[PDB]
Amino acid sequence: GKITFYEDRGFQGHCYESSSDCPNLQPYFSRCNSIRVDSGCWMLYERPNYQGHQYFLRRGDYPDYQQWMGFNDSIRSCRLIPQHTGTFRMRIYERDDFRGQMSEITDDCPSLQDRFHLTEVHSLNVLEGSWVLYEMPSYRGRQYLLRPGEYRRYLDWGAMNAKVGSLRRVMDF
Repeated sequence: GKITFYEDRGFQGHCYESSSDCPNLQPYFSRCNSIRVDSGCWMLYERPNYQGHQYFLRRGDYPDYQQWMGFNDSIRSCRLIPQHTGTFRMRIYERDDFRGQMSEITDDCPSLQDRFHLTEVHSLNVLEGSWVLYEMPSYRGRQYLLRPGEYRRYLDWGAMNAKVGSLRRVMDF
Protein backbone atom coordinates (compact mmCIF):
# COMPACT_ATOMS: atom_id res chain seq x y z
CA GLY A 1 0.00 0.00 0.00
CA LYS A 2 1.10 3.51 -1.09
CA ILE A 3 -1.01 6.52 -1.39
CA THR A 4 0.48 9.88 -1.83
CA PHE A 5 -1.49 12.98 -1.05
CA TYR A 6 -1.06 16.27 -2.93
CA GLU A 7 -2.05 19.71 -1.62
CA ASP A 8 -3.08 21.13 -4.99
CA ARG A 9 -5.01 19.85 -8.01
CA GLY A 10 -3.39 17.91 -10.85
CA PHE A 11 -0.78 16.35 -8.58
CA GLN A 12 0.87 19.70 -7.86
CA GLY A 13 2.29 21.24 -4.70
CA HIS A 14 3.58 19.73 -1.47
CA CYS A 15 2.83 16.03 -1.02
CA TYR A 16 3.12 13.16 1.45
CA GLU A 17 3.19 9.38 1.05
CA SER A 18 1.91 6.74 3.46
CA SER A 19 2.23 2.96 3.50
CA SER A 20 0.28 2.38 6.71
CA ASP A 21 -2.51 3.66 8.97
CA CYS A 22 -2.28 7.25 10.19
CA PRO A 23 -4.71 8.65 12.79
CA ASN A 24 -3.55 12.21 12.10
CA LEU A 25 -2.01 13.51 8.86
CA GLN A 26 -2.40 17.19 9.78
CA PRO A 27 1.34 17.52 10.64
CA TYR A 28 2.17 16.30 7.11
CA PHE A 29 -0.09 18.40 4.84
CA SER A 30 -2.69 21.16 5.28
CA ARG A 31 -5.07 20.21 2.45
CA CYS A 32 -5.68 17.52 -0.16
CA ASN A 33 -6.82 18.15 -3.73
CA SER A 34 -5.33 15.19 -5.58
CA ILE A 35 -4.21 11.65 -4.80
CA ARG A 36 -2.17 8.90 -6.44
CA VAL A 37 -2.94 5.43 -5.10
CA ASP A 38 -0.04 3.19 -6.08
CA SER A 39 -1.24 0.10 -4.23
CA GLY A 40 -3.68 -1.25 -1.61
CA CYS A 41 -7.26 -0.39 -0.61
CA TRP A 42 -7.68 2.73 1.49
CA MET A 43 -10.30 4.44 3.61
CA LEU A 44 -9.68 8.18 3.90
CA TYR A 45 -11.17 10.33 6.66
CA GLU A 46 -12.13 14.00 6.72
CA ARG A 47 -11.06 14.26 10.37
CA PRO A 48 -8.31 12.82 12.59
CA ASN A 49 -8.78 9.54 14.44
CA TYR A 50 -10.90 8.09 11.63
CA GLN A 51 -13.93 10.38 11.90
CA GLY A 52 -16.21 12.39 9.62
CA HIS A 53 -16.79 11.69 5.93
CA GLN A 54 -15.21 8.44 4.76
CA TYR A 55 -13.92 7.77 1.25
CA PHE A 56 -12.97 4.41 -0.26
CA LEU A 57 -10.09 4.59 -2.74
CA ARG A 58 -8.28 1.98 -4.82
CA ARG A 59 -5.27 2.21 -7.14
CA GLY A 60 -5.59 5.00 -9.70
CA ASP A 61 -5.05 8.69 -10.38
CA TYR A 62 -7.33 11.28 -8.78
CA PRO A 63 -6.65 14.74 -10.21
CA ASP A 64 -9.21 16.44 -7.94
CA TYR A 65 -11.14 15.59 -4.76
CA GLN A 66 -14.40 15.27 -6.69
CA GLN A 67 -12.93 12.10 -8.20
CA TRP A 68 -13.25 10.23 -4.87
CA MET A 69 -16.55 11.88 -3.92
CA GLY A 70 -14.84 14.17 -1.42
CA PHE A 71 -16.98 16.61 0.56
CA ASN A 72 -14.09 19.08 0.57
CA ASP A 73 -10.29 19.01 0.47
CA SER A 74 -9.78 17.77 4.03
CA ILE A 75 -8.08 14.40 4.62
CA ARG A 76 -6.87 14.05 8.21
CA SER A 77 -6.58 10.27 8.74
CA CYS A 78 -6.30 7.18 6.55
CA ARG A 79 -6.58 3.44 6.94
CA LEU A 80 -4.85 0.74 4.95
CA ILE A 81 -7.50 -1.97 4.65
CA PRO A 82 -6.10 -5.49 5.07
CA GLN A 83 -6.62 -7.75 2.06
CA HIS A 84 -8.87 -10.75 2.69
CA THR A 85 -8.58 -13.98 0.71
CA GLY A 86 -11.50 -16.36 0.48
CA THR A 87 -15.10 -15.70 1.46
CA PHE A 88 -16.52 -12.39 2.68
CA ARG A 89 -19.43 -12.84 5.06
CA MET A 90 -21.78 -10.61 7.03
CA ARG A 91 -25.28 -10.83 8.47
CA ILE A 92 -27.85 -8.02 8.39
CA TYR A 93 -30.81 -7.71 10.75
CA GLU A 94 -34.29 -6.19 10.71
CA ARG A 95 -33.92 -4.59 14.14
CA ASP A 96 -31.03 -3.37 16.29
CA ASP A 97 -29.21 -5.66 18.71
CA PHE A 98 -29.30 -8.50 16.18
CA ARG A 99 -33.09 -8.88 16.27
CA GLY A 100 -35.75 -9.50 13.63
CA GLN A 101 -35.16 -11.33 10.37
CA MET A 102 -31.52 -12.07 9.58
CA SER A 103 -30.01 -12.35 6.10
CA GLU A 104 -26.46 -13.47 5.31
CA ILE A 105 -24.53 -11.70 2.56
CA THR A 106 -21.37 -12.98 0.87
CA ASP A 107 -21.20 -10.95 -2.34
CA ASP A 108 -21.47 -7.35 -3.52
CA CYS A 109 -24.96 -5.89 -3.20
CA PRO A 110 -25.74 -2.88 -5.38
CA SER A 111 -29.33 -2.71 -4.10
CA LEU A 112 -30.67 -4.06 -0.80
CA GLN A 113 -34.08 -2.76 -1.77
CA ASP A 114 -33.98 -4.91 -4.90
CA ARG A 115 -32.67 -8.07 -3.22
CA PHE A 116 -34.19 -7.86 0.29
CA HIS A 117 -36.85 -5.14 -0.03
CA LEU A 118 -35.04 -3.23 2.70
CA THR A 119 -34.25 0.48 2.93
CA GLU A 120 -32.81 0.36 6.44
CA VAL A 121 -30.55 -2.04 8.37
CA HIS A 122 -30.57 -1.59 12.14
CA SER A 123 -27.71 -3.96 13.04
CA LEU A 124 -25.19 -6.19 11.31
CA ASN A 125 -22.43 -8.66 12.08
CA VAL A 126 -19.28 -8.60 9.93
CA LEU A 127 -17.86 -12.10 10.29
CA GLU A 128 -15.27 -12.17 7.48
CA GLY A 129 -13.43 -9.56 5.40
CA SER A 130 -13.90 -5.79 5.28
CA TRP A 131 -16.83 -4.12 3.55
CA VAL A 132 -17.96 -0.66 2.56
CA LEU A 133 -21.53 0.37 3.37
CA TYR A 134 -23.22 2.93 1.11
CA GLU A 135 -26.16 5.10 2.17
CA MET A 136 -27.70 4.72 -1.29
CA PRO A 137 -28.17 2.12 -4.04
CA SER A 138 -25.43 1.47 -6.58
CA TYR A 139 -22.67 2.55 -4.20
CA ARG A 140 -23.68 6.20 -3.86
CA GLY A 141 -24.04 8.57 -0.91
CA ARG A 142 -22.17 8.46 2.39
CA GLN A 143 -19.65 5.63 2.77
CA TYR A 144 -18.92 3.65 5.94
CA LEU A 145 -16.08 1.18 6.47
CA LEU A 146 -17.17 -2.10 8.03
CA ARG A 147 -14.42 -4.15 9.65
CA PRO A 148 -15.06 -7.59 11.15
CA GLY A 149 -16.97 -7.33 14.42
CA GLU A 150 -20.38 -6.48 15.87
CA TYR A 151 -22.49 -3.40 14.99
CA ARG A 152 -25.47 -3.58 17.35
CA ARG A 153 -26.85 -0.29 15.96
CA TYR A 154 -26.24 2.00 12.98
CA LEU A 155 -24.45 4.43 15.31
CA ASP A 156 -21.69 1.83 15.61
CA TRP A 157 -20.55 2.19 11.97
CA GLY A 158 -20.50 6.02 12.34
CA ALA A 159 -23.72 6.85 10.41
CA MET A 160 -26.51 9.32 11.23
CA ASN A 161 -29.31 6.95 10.15
CA ALA A 162 -30.08 3.30 9.41
CA LYS A 163 -30.50 3.96 5.69
CA VAL A 164 -28.45 1.40 3.77
CA GLY A 165 -28.52 1.26 -0.02
CA SER A 166 -25.67 -1.02 -1.08
CA LEU A 167 -22.78 -3.14 0.18
CA ARG A 168 -19.37 -3.85 -1.35
CA ARG A 169 -16.61 -6.26 -0.37
CA VAL A 170 -13.21 -4.62 0.03
CA MET A 171 -11.31 -6.38 -2.75
CA ASP A 172 -8.36 -5.27 -4.85
CA PHE A 173 -8.48 -5.57 -8.64
